[PDB]
Amino acid sequence: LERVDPTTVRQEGPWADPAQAVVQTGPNQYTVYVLAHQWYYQPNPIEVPQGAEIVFKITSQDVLHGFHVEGTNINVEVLPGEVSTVRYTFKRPGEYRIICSEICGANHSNMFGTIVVKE
Ligand code: CUA
Repeated sequence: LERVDPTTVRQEGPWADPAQAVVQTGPNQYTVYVLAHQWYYQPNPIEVPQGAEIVFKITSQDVLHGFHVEGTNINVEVLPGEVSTVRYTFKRPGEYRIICSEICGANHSNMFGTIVVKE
């Protein structure tokens, strides 16, 4: 179980700088640091190449959220203080919508993100 301090995730660690969310870890491997907030996803959009192995590292800076990418088998809870790891390879270029699968307050029904998969 990979744990982090939710009260400092925006000040230190790999979720602190949104511009550095996508890190290449291999020739066709990328780690993506996703930080869920009430009520939006950091970063937005997530930009990754087609056919690359993506390792999502997702955590929350406040409450329980969800991270479900439509058209995929990605569907995980996002707990404050814990890192959810999801591995996925996007076969087709285009845009994939992230939806929050866990009720998280007022703007839950509009908490959407975007993943743009480049050819
Ligand atoms: Cu985040 Cu519902």
